[PDB]
Amino acid sequence: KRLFIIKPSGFY
Amino acid sequence: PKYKPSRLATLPATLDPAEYDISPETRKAQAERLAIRSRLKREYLLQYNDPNRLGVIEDPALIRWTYARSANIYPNFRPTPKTSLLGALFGIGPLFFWYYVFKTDRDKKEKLIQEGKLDQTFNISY
Amino acid sequence: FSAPAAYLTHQQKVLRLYKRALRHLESWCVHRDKYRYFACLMRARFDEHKNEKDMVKATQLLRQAEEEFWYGQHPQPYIFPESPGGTSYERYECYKVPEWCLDDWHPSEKAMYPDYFAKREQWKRLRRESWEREVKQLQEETPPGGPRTEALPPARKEGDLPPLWWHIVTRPRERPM
Amino acid sequence: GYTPDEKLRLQQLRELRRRWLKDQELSPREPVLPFLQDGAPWKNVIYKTYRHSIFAVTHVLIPVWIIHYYLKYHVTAKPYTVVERKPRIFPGDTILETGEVIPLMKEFPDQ
Amino acid sequence: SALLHSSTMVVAGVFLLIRFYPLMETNKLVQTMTLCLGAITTLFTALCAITQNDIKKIVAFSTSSQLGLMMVTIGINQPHLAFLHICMHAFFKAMLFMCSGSIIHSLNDEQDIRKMGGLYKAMPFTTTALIIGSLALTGMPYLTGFYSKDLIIEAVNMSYTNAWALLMTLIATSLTAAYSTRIIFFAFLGKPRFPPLVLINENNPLLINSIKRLLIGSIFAGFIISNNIPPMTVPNTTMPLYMKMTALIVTIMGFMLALELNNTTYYLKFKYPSQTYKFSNMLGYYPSIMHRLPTYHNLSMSQ
Amino acid sequence: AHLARRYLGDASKEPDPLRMPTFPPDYGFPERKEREMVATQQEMNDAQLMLQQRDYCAHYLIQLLKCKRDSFPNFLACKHEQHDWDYCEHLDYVKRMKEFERERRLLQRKKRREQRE
Amino acid sequence: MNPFASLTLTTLIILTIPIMMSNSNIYKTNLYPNYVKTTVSYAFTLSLVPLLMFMHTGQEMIISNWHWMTLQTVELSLSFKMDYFSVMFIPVALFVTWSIMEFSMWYMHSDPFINRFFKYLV
Amino acid sequence: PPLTLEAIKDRVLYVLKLYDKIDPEKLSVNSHFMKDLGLDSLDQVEIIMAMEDEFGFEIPDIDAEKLMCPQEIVDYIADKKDVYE
Amino acid sequence: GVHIEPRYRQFPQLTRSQLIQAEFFSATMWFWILWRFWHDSDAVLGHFPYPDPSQWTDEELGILPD
Amino acid sequence: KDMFPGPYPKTPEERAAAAKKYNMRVEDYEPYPDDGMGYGDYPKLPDRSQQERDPWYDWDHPDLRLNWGEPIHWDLDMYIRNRVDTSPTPVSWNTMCKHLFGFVAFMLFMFWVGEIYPSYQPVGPKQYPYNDLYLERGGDPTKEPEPVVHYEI
Amino acid sequence: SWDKDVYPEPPRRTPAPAPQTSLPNPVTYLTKIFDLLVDRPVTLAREFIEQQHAKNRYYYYHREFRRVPDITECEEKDILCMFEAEMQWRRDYKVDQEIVNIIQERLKACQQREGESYRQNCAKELEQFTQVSKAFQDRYSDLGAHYSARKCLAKQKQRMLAERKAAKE
Amino acid sequence: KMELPDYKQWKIEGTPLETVQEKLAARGLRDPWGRNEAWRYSGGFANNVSFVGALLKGFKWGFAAFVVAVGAEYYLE
Amino acid sequence: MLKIIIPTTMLLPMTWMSKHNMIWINATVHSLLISLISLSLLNQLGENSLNFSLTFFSDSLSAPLLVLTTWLLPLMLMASQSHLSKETTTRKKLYITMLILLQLFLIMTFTATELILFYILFEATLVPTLIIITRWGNQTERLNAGLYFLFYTLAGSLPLLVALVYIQNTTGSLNFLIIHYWSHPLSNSWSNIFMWLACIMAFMVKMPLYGLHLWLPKAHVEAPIAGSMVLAAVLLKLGGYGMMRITTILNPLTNYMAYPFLMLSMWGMIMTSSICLRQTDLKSLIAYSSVSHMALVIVAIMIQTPWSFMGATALMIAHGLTSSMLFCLANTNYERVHSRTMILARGLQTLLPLMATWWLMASLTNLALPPSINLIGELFIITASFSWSNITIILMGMNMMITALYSLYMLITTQRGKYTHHINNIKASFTRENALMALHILPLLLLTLNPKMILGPLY
Repeated sequence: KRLFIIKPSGFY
Repeated sequence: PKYKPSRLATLPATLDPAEYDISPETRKAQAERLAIRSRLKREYLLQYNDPNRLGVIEDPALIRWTYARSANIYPNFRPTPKTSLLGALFGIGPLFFWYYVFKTDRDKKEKLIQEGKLDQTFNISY
Repeated sequence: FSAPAAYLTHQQKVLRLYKRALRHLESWCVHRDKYRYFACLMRARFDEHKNEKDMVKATQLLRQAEEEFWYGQHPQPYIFPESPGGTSYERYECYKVPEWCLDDWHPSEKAMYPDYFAKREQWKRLRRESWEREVKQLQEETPPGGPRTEALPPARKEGDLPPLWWHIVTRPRERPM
Repeated sequence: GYTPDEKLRLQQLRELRRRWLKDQELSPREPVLPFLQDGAPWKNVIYKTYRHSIFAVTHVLIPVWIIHYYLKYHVTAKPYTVVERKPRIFPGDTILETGEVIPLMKEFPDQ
Repeated sequence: SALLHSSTMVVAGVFLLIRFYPLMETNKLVQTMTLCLGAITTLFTALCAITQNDIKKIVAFSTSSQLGLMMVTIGINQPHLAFLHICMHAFFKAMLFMCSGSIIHSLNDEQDIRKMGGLYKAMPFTTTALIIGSLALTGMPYLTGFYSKDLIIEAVNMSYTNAWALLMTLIATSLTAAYSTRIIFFAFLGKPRFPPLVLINENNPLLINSIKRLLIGSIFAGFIISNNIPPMTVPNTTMPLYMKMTALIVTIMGFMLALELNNTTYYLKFKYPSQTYKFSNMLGYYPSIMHRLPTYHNLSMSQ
Repeated sequence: AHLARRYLGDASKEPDPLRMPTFPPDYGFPERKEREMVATQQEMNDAQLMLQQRDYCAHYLIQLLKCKRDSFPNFLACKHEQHDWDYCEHLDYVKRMKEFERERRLLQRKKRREQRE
Repeated sequence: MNPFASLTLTTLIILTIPIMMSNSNIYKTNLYPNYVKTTVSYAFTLSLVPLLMFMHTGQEMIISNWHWMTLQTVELSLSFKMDYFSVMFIPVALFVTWSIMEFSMWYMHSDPFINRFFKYLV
Repeated sequence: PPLTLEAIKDRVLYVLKLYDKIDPEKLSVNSHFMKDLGLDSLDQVEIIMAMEDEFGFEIPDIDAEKLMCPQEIVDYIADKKDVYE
Repeated sequence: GVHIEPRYRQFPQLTRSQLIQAEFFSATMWFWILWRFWHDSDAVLGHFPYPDPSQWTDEELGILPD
Repeated sequence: KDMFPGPYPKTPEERAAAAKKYNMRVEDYEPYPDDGMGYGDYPKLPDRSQQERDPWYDWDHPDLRLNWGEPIHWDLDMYIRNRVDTSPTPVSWNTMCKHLFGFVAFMLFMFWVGEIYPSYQPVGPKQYPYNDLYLERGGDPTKEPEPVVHYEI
Repeated sequence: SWDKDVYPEPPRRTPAPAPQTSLPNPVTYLTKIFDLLVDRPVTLAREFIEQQHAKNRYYYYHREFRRVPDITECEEKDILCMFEAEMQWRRDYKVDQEIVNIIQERLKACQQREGESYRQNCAKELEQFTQVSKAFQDRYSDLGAHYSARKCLAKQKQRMLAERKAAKE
Repeated sequence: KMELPDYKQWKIEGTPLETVQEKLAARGLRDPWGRNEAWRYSGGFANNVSFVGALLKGFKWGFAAFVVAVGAEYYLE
Repeated sequence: MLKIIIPTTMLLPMTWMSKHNMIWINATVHSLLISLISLSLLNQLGENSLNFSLTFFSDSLSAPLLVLTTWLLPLMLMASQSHLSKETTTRKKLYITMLILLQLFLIMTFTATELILFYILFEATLVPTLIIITRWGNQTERLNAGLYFLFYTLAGSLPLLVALVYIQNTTGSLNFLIIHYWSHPLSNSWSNIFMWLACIMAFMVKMPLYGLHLWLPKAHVEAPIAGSMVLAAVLLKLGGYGMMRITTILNPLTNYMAYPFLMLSMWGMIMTSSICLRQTDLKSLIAYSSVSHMALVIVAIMIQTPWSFMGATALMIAHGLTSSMLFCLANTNYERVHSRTMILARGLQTLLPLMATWWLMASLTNLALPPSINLIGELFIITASFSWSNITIILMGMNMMITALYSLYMLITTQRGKYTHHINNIKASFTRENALMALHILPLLLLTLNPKMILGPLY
C-alpha cells in the first residue's frame, strides 16, 4: 500500500 | 554481597530503602508531586493541542535555568574565603605553573644554544 | 503508553520484579529448555510467598529478592531491538517528520498529492470544530484544584472527540521511510 | 486494569488513529509534474552494450586520456616530478649501454 | 562497520607505522612500546570478545585483537608481515561482518546471539562463508590467515622479544578461536531461539555475489599474494617443531575448550556470574569508569 | 629452556645473547677460516637488496629475484631457487646456534678452569 | 613505467567521478548506487594493471603533480607515493569496497537516503 | 509482510492456545484472564512476557498490567505496530 | 518479489542454488587445504631438521680439552 | 519578573515562595548551600542523569526525557543522555575501579618483568659481510672501518 | 628542457627483458593496449595544440636587476640607499631560499631513485644539502618575523666578532 | 496469508522440554509453556549438526575432489 | 587606494537617495562591485609594499583584510534585510549608512601609512559599532554590552595614543615605512617596558585576550546579526593587524615581555574552549570559540617567528569567514525560534536539510578539517610554538581536541536528535539565507586552493 510520506518541503 | 552507590553510580530504586516506605505522609507527598506534574502537563497539553497556537510554547523553567546559569551568577556571588581561595588557585595558579615550566624549558634551550650543544643541523625553518 | 500512577502497590512491585527476574534468567539461560526448567523453579519461589500476608514480612521479603536480583543481575541482559537500550532503538526517529510541515509545502508539492491534502484539510476542520468542546469538557471534569492525575477523560457525548486528541491521533508512523 | 473511562478513551483514540493511518495512503495516482531530453535520444537507444561502454568510456577513457596528457605538462615540463625507483639490476644485460656481469658460485650439494 | 571499521579505517594507524618503518627500525624504545601495547590490546579485546552477546560487538573486538597483533608484529620489527596481515584481515573480516549483517537482516534486527539459533541449515551459504572466514581468522592452514598470522606468531616466538608480550600474543591466539567458537555455536549451531514468523531468506543475488567474491578471496588470495610479492623478510627456516606448530596447537586448544564450555552451557545448571566474567563482560569496566569520571570532572570544572 | 638455565639457573655459565660473542674466536679453536661472500657490494646495490636481506646467503636470493622477474607471469617457477636460499639460511642459523653453544660450553669450561685453580 | 603513473593516478581520479556527478540527476535517480558500484569495480580493474607491472618488475614511483605552496624553504606539493604498500593495498581496498557496496545495496535497500549512503562510502 | 489485525489476533490466540493453563475450548477473544480464566497475577505477567517475546516488542509494565482481555492485547499490539487493517 | 513465502513456526524454504553454492564453496575450501598440504606440507610441518647441542662435539664446536 | 531566580532564601517564607516559583513542593525544594558561589535560590535537584529517568514514561521532551514546566537541573547539559551518565551499574563503583586499575597495573608490572627476562632463541648474533655493511649503512668511505671478520663454525 | 646540471639525473640503466617462461607476460599486452588506445590519441591532440602554439609564437623575457650598494655601504639615515639595499637583500634572500629548495629536490629525487640503496647512494646529495643548510641557517636564522638587511648585517658582525675572539684564543 | 499451522501438533514429546517436564514433575511442578517452545525443538529445526561436524562441511566432496585430482596428476605425469 | 575608498563613500548618497523599494538592492549591487574592485589589491609585490600614496599603502597583510571587509559588507546587508524589514525607511537607510561608514573606516585603517592615522580610524570604528549594538539590539542587555565594549576598547586605546605621540616626538615620524627602516632596539628600562605595555595592551583588548575578553560575549550575543558579523570578522582582526605592525618597534623587549601574555593566551584557549563545552547560549558559544581562535593568533604574534606570522594571517582570514557564517546560521535559527537557548531547538536536520549541511561544513571549518585554511593557519602556529618550546604541543593539541568536541556538540545539539514538538513555526529556508551561507563557505574553500594569497607578507 503506497502511503504518503510526511517530509519537509524540498522545493525551496 | 551488596551494592555500594557512588556519585557516578547512584543507588537503584529497587535497592533504595525509601522506595519501600508505605507510610501515609509519604503517600500524600507522592500524591502532591503527581498533582503538580499533572497540572503542568495539562497546561502544556492545552497549549500544545491548541489548533490556533502557531509558535513556540515558552517554558518558564528553561528561562529560569538559563537566567540562573548566567545572569544570576554575579548577583548572588559573595567574596567568601572559599570563593576567593578557589578563584585565586584556579585563576593565577595554572598561569604561574605554565610560566615556570615554559621559562625553564626556554632557558635550558638557550643555555644549550649558547654552549652550542643544541643540535640545529637542519633547523632552518622556525 | 498509559497514564502513570502516584505510586506502585506492593503487589505491582513484586510483579515487576517477577518479569525482570525471568528476563534476566532467560538472558542467563541461552538455551530455551534450560530457561523453562529454571523459570518454574523461580516461579515456585514466588508461589512459596504468595500466601504471605504480613505486609511488613512481605516488604522484608521484597527487599531481599531485589538484593538477590542485583547480585544475580545479568551484566549484559537481552533487550528487545526496538526497546529502550536496544540496538534499533530510536533508529527511525529521524525519518519521523511532524505533519505540520506538510502545510509548508509549495503549491507544486501539494499538487503532487491532491487527494491526500484534500483529506488532510478535512482532518484540520475536525480538530478546530471539536477543540472548544474539548477544553470545555476538561474544565467540567477537572477537580477543583486542577487535575491530580494525568489521566484524561473520554468523549462523554456523541459528536465530541476525546480532549487533546490531535497529536496522539496524527502522530508519526513507526516506520515512515 | 484499564478504568472504564480510560478504556473508552483508548477505543475512541484507536478509531481516530486508524482513520488517520488510512488517510495516510497514497491516492491511485500521484500526479507527476511533466522528457524532451529523454525523447528520441532515450526512445529505444541500445540498452546493453552501448550503455555499458559509454559508462566505461566516460569514466575511464576520458579520465585516462586527460591524465596521460597531463603527464605531458607535468613530468616532461618540471624536473623531479615523477621520480621512478631505479630498476633493480640482477646480473644480466642492460639496454642503453648493454654490458653484463656475473658473480662466482659455491658448491651445489642438492636441490 | 564492515568497510571502515573492519578493513580500511582501522588499519590506518598500522599503515602509518608501516610507512615509517625505515625510521622506526632505527629507534628501539618505540619498537618495544608498540610490542607491549599491541600485546595488551590483543589480550584485553579478545578476553572481552569472549563474553559479548552482540555478534557485531564480537566481530569488532576481533578486529581490535587483529590490529593489536599487527602492532606486535611491528614490535618484532616485521613491517611487511604486518602489511600482509592487513590485507588478509581486510579479506576475511569484512566477509565475517557481511555474514553478521545478513544474519541481522534475516532475523529482523536481531543482533543478540542469545536469540539467534539453528542458523546452520537455515542459511547454508552465509554459514559456509562464516565457517571459512572464522577458520581463516584462526589461521587455518593454507588460507589467508595461514599466510600472515602463522608467520607472525613464528616471528614473535623466534625473536628477542619481551617475554610477557609473547605470552599475551599466544594466549590471545586461543581466545581468537574461543570467540569464533562463540559466534559459531551460539548462532549457527544449536536449536532455533529466534522469534516465530520465520522470514529467513538469503536468496538475493547481490548478497550472494558479494559474499562469494570475498569467499574466493579468503580462500586463495593469501596464496596468490604471498607467492607473488617479492621476498622482503628473511624466514626462520630452522625452528623447534613445537614452536613451529604452536599456532595450530594453541588454536586447537582454544577451539576445544570453547566448545567444551559451550556444551556445558547445555547442562541444566544455572550458576551466578563470576567476578572474572563480570570483568570481561563489562569490557574490563573501562567504558564505565573511564567514560564517567573524566567527562564529569571536565564538564563540572568547565561550568 | 636455555632461558630457564639463565634466568633460574646458572646465568654465569649460560651465554648472554647480547654479550655473545665474548671468548676470542682464536681461543679454543686452533684455526678458523673466515666466511666467504659470494656476491659483491656493487652487486647487492644493483639488485637493491634490503640491508636486512644482504646476508651471507645474498647470492641465492639474488638468483631467486632474477628467476622470479624472468618467470613472471608464472610465479611458481622458482621453487628450487627458493629452496637453495632457505637451505643456506638454514645453515647460517645452524652456525649461529653453534656459536651460542660454543660460548655455552666455553663458559662452563671457564668455570672448570676456576675449579682447577 | 609511463602506464604505471597514468593508471595509478587514474584510479583515484575515477573514484572522484561519482562525487562530481552527485550534483546531477543521477544522484536523484535510483541508479546512483549502481553507478557507484560499477565505478568502483572499474577502478579496481584499472588498479590491477599497476599491480601487474609492479609484480613483473617492481616499479615504484612518486608523482608530485601539483605544487600547493612554497613556504620559504619548505615546498608543499600534492605527491602520490606509489610503492609496494600503496600499489598493493589500493586493489585490496577497492575489491573489499566493491563487495561492501553490493552488500549495502541489499542491506540498505529500504534506507531513504541510500544514495547519500553510497556517496558517503565513496 | 505487514501484520494484519486478524493475523495479530490469530497469533495472540495461538500463544494462548499453547498455554496449557488456558483451556482452548473456552478460549475466546473476550476471555478475561483474571475473570473468565483462572490466571493469577503471575500468570498475567507470564502471558505478557510470552506475547512480547512472540511479537518481539517489549510491552511496558504500566501497559502490560492493564492488558487482560485478549482483544485488548491484540489492539495494543496493533497500535504499537501502527496496524489499521 | 515474493519468491520465498514466510513461514510461522517451520524451517524456511531453501532454494537449490543456495545449497549447491554453499556446499560447493565449502568443498572448494577443503579441497584447497588438502591440495596445498599434499603439494607442500613443510609450511605446516617443517623443511629442515632442528640441530641439537649434543650433536656437536667440543672439538667440532672448537672447545679445547679442559 | 518575579518568575526569575533570586537570592538565597533566608526566611521560610522566602523558601516557600521560591518553591512555588519553581513549581516544586515546599518540602522537596532545597536551595544550594549559601557558599557565595552565585547559585542563589535555584533548586538543588538530585544529581541523576536523564538516562536514569523512566524511558517508558511519556516525556514532553522525549530525547531529553523532560516535561514542560518541570524544574530543570542546574547541570542538565552535563547530565544529558549524550553526556555523563550516573545510572546504577551492576558492580559497585569501588569494585569496578579496583578491578580496572589492578588489571592495568598488573599488566604493566608483568611487562616490566618480561623486559627484565626477555624471550630469545639459543643462537648467536647474525653476521653480515663487508664489515657489517659499514659502507652500506651510511659509513664514511674515507675512514676505513675497524675490521669485522666472521669465521666459519 | 631544464638544466640537467641543476637537476642531475643519473643515466638510466634498464635491464633487457629475458623471458624464461612460455606464459605471455600480461604487462606487455596491457602496455600495448594502453599505448594504442591512450598514448596515440593523446599524442595526436598534443601535436594539434603544438601546431596551434607554433602559429602564435611569442616570447617572454626574464627581468634582470643590476647590483645595488649593500646596506654596509649606506649612510645612517639615507632612506633612499637603505630602501635600495633592503630590496636587494630581500631579492637575494628569495634566491637563497630557492637554491635551498633546488638542493632539497635533488635530495628527495635521490632518496626515491636509489631505492633500498638510498643510504649509500645519496651521500653527495646529503652533503650538499647539509652545506646549503648550514650556510642558509648561519646567514638567515633567528632574525625574527621583522627581518631586515640591517639584522643580517648585525648577525654577521656578531659572528665576525666571535670568530675574532676564537682566533685570538 | 501465512497459514498458521495447527496448535495441537506442538508437543513436548521427545523434545528436551519433556525431559525438563519430567524433572519438574519429580519436583512436583509442571512446565506451563512446553507447547509454546515445541516448534524450536520440532521440525527440521530439531536436527542440528555438532561443531566438528559443521566445520567438516563439504569435506567429503572436497576429499573426493582431492583424491581425484591427485590421481589425475599421476595419470598425466 | 581611492579606487576603493571613493566608491565606498559614494555608497552613502546612493543609499540615502535610493527608493525605499531599492535600498537593499542598490547597496548589495554596488558593495559586490566594490569587493570586485578590491580584488585587484591582492596582486602584491614580492618585497615592496604597494605604496599607493603618502597616506595609503597595502601589503600582503593588509590586502586580504581589505578584500575581507569589502566582501563582508554585502553579506551583512543580506543578513540585515530580514529583521530590519518592519523598520521605517529612514532608520533602514541609517543602518545601511552605519555599515558603510564602518567599512570605509576599516578600509582606511588597513591602508593608513601613518600610525596615528591608523589609531584615529581604528578608534573611530567604535562609534558605528556602538550605535549598531545599542540601537538595533533586541535584548535589554545591549546597553550594558555596548558600554563594556566601548570602555574596554578606550581604556586600552588611550595609553596607546599617549605612547604613539611620544614615539612621534622622539623618532620624528610614525609612518610605517620610516618606522621600519629606522628601527632602533628598545632597552629593558621601566620606561621602555611601560611603552611596550601601552603599545600592546590596546590590541590585546581588541582581539579578546583571556582576562580582557569579558566584553566579547556580551557584545556578540546582544548585537544584531550584522554587528556580530563585523565584530567577529574584522573588528577582532584589527587588534592582530595593529599588533603585527607595532611589534616592529617593540623589539627585543618583546622577548622578555611576551611570557605573561603568552601564558595567558596559551591557557586561555583551553579555558575558553572548555567554557564553550558547557554553554547554554548558541551565540555565546560562538563568541567563546572566537576567543580561543584569536588567542591562537595572539600567541603567534607574540612569538614573532615568520611561520607564526604567516599562520596568524591565514587564521585571521579563516576565522573571520567561519565566525561570520556561524553567527548567520545561529541568527536564522534564532529568527525562527525567537530564542538563543541551544537546547530549545533540536533535530533541525530533519526539518531543514540544506541549512544542516551548511552547519556541518561550518563546524568542520571551525574544527580545522584539512586542508582548510583554518587548519593551515593553526598548524603553522602550532609548528612555530613547537619551535619556541616543545611543551606547547600539549596545550595546542588539547585545544584542538576541545574545539572539535564543542563544534560537533553544537552540531549534534542543534542539527540532530528528536525534533522539538511544540515548535511549529520552522518554515523552509529562504533563498537569501542559503545564499548567505554559500557566499560564506565557497570563498573559503576556494581560498584553500591558493593559500599563498592569505599567507601574509612573510610567505
